[PDB]
Amino acid sequence: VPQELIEKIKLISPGTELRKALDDIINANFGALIFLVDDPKKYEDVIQGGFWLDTDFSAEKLYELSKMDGAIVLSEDITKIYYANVHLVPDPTIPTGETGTRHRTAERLAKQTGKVVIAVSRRRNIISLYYKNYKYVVNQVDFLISKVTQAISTLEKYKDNFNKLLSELEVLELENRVTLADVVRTLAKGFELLRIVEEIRPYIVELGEEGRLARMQLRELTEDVDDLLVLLIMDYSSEEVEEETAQNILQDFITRREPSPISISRVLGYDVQQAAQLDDVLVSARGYRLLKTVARIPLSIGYNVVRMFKTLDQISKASVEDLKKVEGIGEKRARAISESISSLKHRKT
Amino acid sequence: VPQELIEKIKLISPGTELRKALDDIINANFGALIFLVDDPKKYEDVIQGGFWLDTDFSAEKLYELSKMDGAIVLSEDITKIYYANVHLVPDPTIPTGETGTRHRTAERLAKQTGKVVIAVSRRRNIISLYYKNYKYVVNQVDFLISKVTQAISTLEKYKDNFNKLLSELEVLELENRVTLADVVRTLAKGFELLRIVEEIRPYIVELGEEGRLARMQLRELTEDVDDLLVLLIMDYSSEEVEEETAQNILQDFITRREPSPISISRVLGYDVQQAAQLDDVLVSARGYRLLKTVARIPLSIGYNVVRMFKTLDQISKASVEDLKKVEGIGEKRARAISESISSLKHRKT
Amino acid sequence: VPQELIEKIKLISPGTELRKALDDIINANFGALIFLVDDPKKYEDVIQGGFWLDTDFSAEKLYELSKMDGAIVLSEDITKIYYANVHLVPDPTIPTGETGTRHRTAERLAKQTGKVVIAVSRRRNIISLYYKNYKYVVNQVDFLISKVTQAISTLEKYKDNFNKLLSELEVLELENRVTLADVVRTLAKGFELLRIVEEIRPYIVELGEEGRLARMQLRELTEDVDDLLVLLIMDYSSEEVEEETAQNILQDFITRREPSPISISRVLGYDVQQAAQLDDVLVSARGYRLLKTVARIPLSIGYNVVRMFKTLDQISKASVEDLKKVEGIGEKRARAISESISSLKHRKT
Amino acid sequence: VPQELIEKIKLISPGTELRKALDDIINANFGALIFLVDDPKKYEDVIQGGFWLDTDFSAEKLYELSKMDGAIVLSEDITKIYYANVHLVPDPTIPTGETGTRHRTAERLAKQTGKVVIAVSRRRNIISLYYKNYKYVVNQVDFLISKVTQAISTLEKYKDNFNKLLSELEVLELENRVTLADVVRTLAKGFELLRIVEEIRPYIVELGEEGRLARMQLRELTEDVDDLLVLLIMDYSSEEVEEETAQNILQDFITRREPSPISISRVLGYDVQQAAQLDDVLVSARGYRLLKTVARIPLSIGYNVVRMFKTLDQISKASVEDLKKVEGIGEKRARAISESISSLKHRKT
Ligand SMILES: Nc1ncnc2c1ncn2[C@@H]1O[C@@H]2COP(=O)(O)O[C@H]3[C@@H](O)[C@H](n4cnc5c(N)ncnc54)O[C@@H]3COP(=O)(O)O[C@H]2[C@H]1O
Ligand SMILES: Nc1ncnc2c1ncn2[C@@H]1O[C@@H]2COP(=O)(O)O[C@H]3[C@@H](O)[C@H](n4cnc5c(N)ncnc54)O[C@@H]3COP(=O)(O)O[C@H]2[C@H]1O
Ligand SMILES: Nc1ncnc2c1ncn2[C@@H]1O[C@@H]2COP(=O)(O)O[C@H]3[C@@H](O)[C@H](n4cnc5c(N)ncnc54)O[C@@H]3COP(=O)(O)O[C@H]2[C@H]1O
Ligand SMILES: Nc1ncnc2c1ncn2[C@@H]1O[C@@H]2COP(=O)(O)O[C@H]3[C@@H](O)[C@H](n4cnc5c(N)ncnc54)O[C@@H]3COP(=O)(O)O[C@H]2[C@H]1O
Repeated sequence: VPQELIEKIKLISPGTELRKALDDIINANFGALIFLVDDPKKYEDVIQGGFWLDTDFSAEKLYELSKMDGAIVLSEDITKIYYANVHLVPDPTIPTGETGTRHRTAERLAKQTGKVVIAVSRRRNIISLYYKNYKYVVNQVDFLISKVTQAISTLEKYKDNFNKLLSELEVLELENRVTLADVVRTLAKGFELLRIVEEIRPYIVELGEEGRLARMQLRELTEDVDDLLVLLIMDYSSEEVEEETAQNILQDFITRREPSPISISRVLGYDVQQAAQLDDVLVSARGYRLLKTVARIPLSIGYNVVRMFKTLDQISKASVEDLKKVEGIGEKRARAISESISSLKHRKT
Repeated sequence: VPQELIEKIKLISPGTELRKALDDIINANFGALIFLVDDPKKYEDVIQGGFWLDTDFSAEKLYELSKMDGAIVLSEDITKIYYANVHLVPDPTIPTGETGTRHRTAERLAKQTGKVVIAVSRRRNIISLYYKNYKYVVNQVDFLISKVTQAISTLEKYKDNFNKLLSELEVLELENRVTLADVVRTLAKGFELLRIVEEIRPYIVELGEEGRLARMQLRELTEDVDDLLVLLIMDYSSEEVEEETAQNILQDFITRREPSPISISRVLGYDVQQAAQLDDVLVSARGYRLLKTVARIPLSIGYNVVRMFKTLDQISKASVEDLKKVEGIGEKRARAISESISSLKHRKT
Repeated sequence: VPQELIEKIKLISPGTELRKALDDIINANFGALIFLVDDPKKYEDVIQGGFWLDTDFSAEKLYELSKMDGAIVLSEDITKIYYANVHLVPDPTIPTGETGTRHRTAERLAKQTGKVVIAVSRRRNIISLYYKNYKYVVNQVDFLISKVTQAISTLEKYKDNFNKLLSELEVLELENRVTLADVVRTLAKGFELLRIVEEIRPYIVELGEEGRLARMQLRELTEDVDDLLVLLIMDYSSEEVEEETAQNILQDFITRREPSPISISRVLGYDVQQAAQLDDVLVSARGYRLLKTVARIPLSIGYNVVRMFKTLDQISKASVEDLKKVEGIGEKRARAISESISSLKHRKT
Repeated sequence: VPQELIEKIKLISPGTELRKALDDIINANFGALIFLVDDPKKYEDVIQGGFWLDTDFSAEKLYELSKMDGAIVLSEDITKIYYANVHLVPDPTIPTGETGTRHRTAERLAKQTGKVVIAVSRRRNIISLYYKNYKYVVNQVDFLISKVTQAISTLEKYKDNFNKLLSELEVLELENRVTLADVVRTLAKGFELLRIVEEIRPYIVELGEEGRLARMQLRELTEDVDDLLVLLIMDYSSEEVEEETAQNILQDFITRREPSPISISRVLGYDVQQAAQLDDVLVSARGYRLLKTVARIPLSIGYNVVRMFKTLDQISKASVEDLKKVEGIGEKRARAISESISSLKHRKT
């Protein structure tokens, strides 16, 4: 979705005085046909008749003005009301797939002037915004909150299965009994989870000020899933992988690549064709996840610890002194790794 | 519900251009009486007057056309609009239990031609689809999402009690202190849970594209309950039972047989009449559930392990070598069974 | 609420053909004034004019008939439609606090005949049912599901705090470190929880067939709270108390007595005035809760075990043989008590 | 928000007969312009024409009276209806930013008389209450329950992350491995959580009797978060802090100060500028949280225990006798501290 159009959809997002007026116009079954321009003079050929107002804009003035036939002309920044009750006359030969004279006039005029045109018909209750060759239908807040509420509810469900997989994987990690199947199942779920988010983002945006609580909900639910997934890929990929690299694999399984078990294991560096094979491939965490999250060791110094010990299993067998031989590890970060790792083995297994 | 009718209900499911038009017609309080046929000529006797259109179909064309009196005739695949404003004249002697001339004409005509007929009255806001001797009332999306949201909410509650029973049964399983009552209580709940799903499936289907999130929610909630229940029946039935057999018992307690404590224990091979008896019948898991789910041993090779050890208790007392004597168990699947079982005993008890 | 009136509210509960018609009448803004009697002849003095129908009842017939002025007369069992468009003439001197001629006529006539009278005004959308000196306003399904959904949601919250208290009390019970404060806090919460249920029951009832899922939700949420609370009172009351007695204390703290910390401890047999005192009163479970729920020992035989050991602490120190000396305890119920108790001490503490 | 205005908003809160009438007026699209005064005589100059009623007030009388043009005059306590159909004539020169003659008359008249004036336009469906120079727009119940339901839902999410942080911090506390970062992260979340509450309080208030369940939900969710947060600040602040002091820091991070990681640690007495520094600052709980909550030791006597041992670590190493040397600690409070602390170390780590 063009960012050029996003800045336009903002103009009529919940919270703006312009949207407040549109809502009143819809609820009042009045019609609306708004033309947004910066210099009316430059477009005096597509604007006929009506009344020249040139007054400050307000929701109430726009609402009252929409009680009349025709179009209203506003300054692009929505701070002025230039015309009212005018006859918009764009080129009739410009292509349009819209219905009704108001909408066909809207799209045509937007294309022609490269400006924004808003249309609201008395019959239906949708807000249609035309920019250039773009068309965006703005849904009512209640429809959006309905979809959003459902999505969030779906995410809770996914986040739950994710936590269960992750806590079970944790046990397998400490006991060094992890299989590729286990890792993939966890990654798969986390990928799916983040796709849901990406797919509802636009909905959140159309909510504007009414999207406040939904953003807060999403943030609590996906708080650290991304870092956790990147750390998982760094700990189980076939061969050493930099964080930046891992972040791309994540991004890639959220936009394009489908989180398929076989597909995920493949991109991780494991050559498999049969899904059943995964349960046979034994793997061992490198140790990044446990070093940054629990041991609170910066990923940068973690690279050194991994370099010298290779896996979490060897790191958990290391001693405070051994660890101290690592570049970036003093006495504090040494006991941190040690105690934190031993603590988890005693409590989770 | 006939599958022949399901393919028809799809024609007007949320997501289709045809339903989009019907919704606009309802919201606009216009009436509608649609006749779907492939060859108009063949039915020129039930079609009188109106205008011959023979144009491509579109939601907007149908919406506008419904502003006129009479019926609209469309091609069965909803890609053409043949007539508009016609007078449908089915045989008045065909039985009908409907009200109002529009609906009685609808059902009669559907019966007569064996074709689909849709009726929407200006007064009410329901979509009535007539096929042959079938009649399906399509509810609005908001009514469906309301029922569905409640059901899902009810399932969460059931899934919770299910997890609690299952985790407690787990403890009893490892400690080999399981009683028939325990197993039945768990099976009962899982059966109830899956019935809820089956009973709301039709609702999900009427939602069409608006059922996307509801399907995803249901899938996370019932992710593996079915396999888990089949494995429970295989581990506690009175005498050895094949998976296929277990799958039928499950299916049977989801469609016909009521998940009654006494009824479930009975079908499991235990002869009981008094509910209080269950707490007295001591039972021991065969070990399938723990072998496939935790040990990730294919059910097929599991049959061999069960054959040689009979119960989970004996399997947990077996050694890596002992297990290796089983057909299908090498060194990996041997340690898998061993370590996984011992791991659970140490963590859960 | 009189049970005599409950049987009347059923007549217009969601699911009945009569309510289906009323809903259509409300949605269509038609008015309604229904008089339910068994023998029209006996009331020919309060019924003037109109048309004598004496036909089978149906929602459609009632809906159509309500398009006319006046009242409709139906048989008490709603299987016949006697009159339509009649003028109901009850005694004008009968007291009534209602507004508008339709409602004042309704209440007056119900009082006079001791029969049921239903009124629906075109203006508002409520269903008013008059019986004798009773008046019941039936709310729409959407309003009910809204309140119910909130209550259920509130219960989840309470059930959560209840589980947390109960699981913590469990730890204190096994470790024999329970204080009166702990018990009261748990009882208090469970009492509150069940009050919520009692207070929303009427709402559930007004929902009729639309209350199906709400009943199922409530049942999962309050599944065994009552037995659990009775067992708590039996295990911590100041002196030995029979189950029946405990069940009355529960019932009493759900209807009359407010679940006050000081009030609860008082009724339990402990003489306290200051809330802060509770944290000082040391108490020890008798053992009923653990014997019936976990050990699955019938409350009747439990009385014997408690008799001989007094507290759970002594029971957990008892041996299989010791327990066998109890009337009703063989070898199975002996190991049951033993293993189950020791199992919990090892897992929870 | 002035408390003087709060007492006014109550007059039209859900549950009051006055609001019941307003709702009926809105649903009936009638207009309303109410003037509340105690002595009509004193204002006979702003009141012209209409009918002098001087009758008892009732929702039905007000509803019927609003069917006429003009304003209605009521006694300030809403127990009398003085005028109806009058012409309110406030000073036209009083400033007003309202639209339409009804609203401009409302605000002007409220300012002039310092009395309350209510306005409801036929077009829209909002209730505008004017007091002095204050203006309060009362939203419908459905809009409020929607926002509230979302907020509560958002809180659940926060309360969850809070519990997870707190339970993890618990482990670190017992193991005496707590870092400033850990404490701040937990405090931050709890602060955020309580802000949500404060920010939705006004919504709850506008709900009146329809806010009952929402208040109960909030109470279960935030049951003891405040005490828990105060105890956290007392246990980890840089230097000894009195409860009253801690309560102010809490209050301050809920109203003004933003719960910023760096900002929180700073106010706790730790001099830091870089967020990354927190993970390096080792800290140790004083022991208040564990003494009051678990050991149930009054905060007052806790001060003594902390005085003599300084930290929870030393308290957990203390013996029953050692503790007995503390002012306020006998044998019971001595074993309480001991057993409770050792119990937690054995179960959580
Ligand atoms: N060139 C044409 N070809 C066919 N029919 C024509 C027509 N011009 C006008 N009409 C018919 O007149 C109806 C109402 O015209 P109206 O100006 O009141 O009411 C109009 C007008 O206030 C506004 N509008 C449409 N186009 C406009 C334009 N180019 N400039 C300013 N306002 C416009 O939208 C309203 C409704 O449009 P809608 O099509 O639903 O309804 C149209 C249409 O059925
Ligand atoms: N044979 C008959 N017996 C008794 N009354 C008769 C009748 N024929 C017509 N009417 C009366 O005229 C009303 C409206 O006729 P209309 O054609 O405008 O408006 C009709 C028409 O546009 C459509 N419709 C009904 N039957 C149809 C058919 N066989 N073919 C095409 N359109 C039909 O549905 C609309 C409403 O039907 P509705 O019954 O509610 O309303 C009917 C009914 O009260
Ligand atoms: N004795 C009286 N005193 C003062 N005003 C009188 C009156 N009798 C009739 N009216 C006026 O006429 C209005 C409509 O009469 P209507 O018979 O059409 O329409 C009536 C009628 O169909 C029905 N209804 C009321 N009382 C009834 C009765 N005793 N028997 C049968 N139907 C009744 O309810 C409808 C609306 O009643 P609503 O009061 O809202 O509206 C009443 C009222 O304002
Ligand atoms: N001084 C003035 N300047 C410009 N226009 C004037 C005017 N006085 C009256 N009107 C026009 O007449 C409309 C309706 O007057 P109305 O008395 O029926 O119906 C009125 C009246 O019943 C009530 N209302 C307004 N001001 C009032 C006042 N000072 N005292 C009592 N009632 C008032 O609110 C209704 C609607 O007001 P609304 O402005 O929407 O609608 C107004 C407005 O467009």
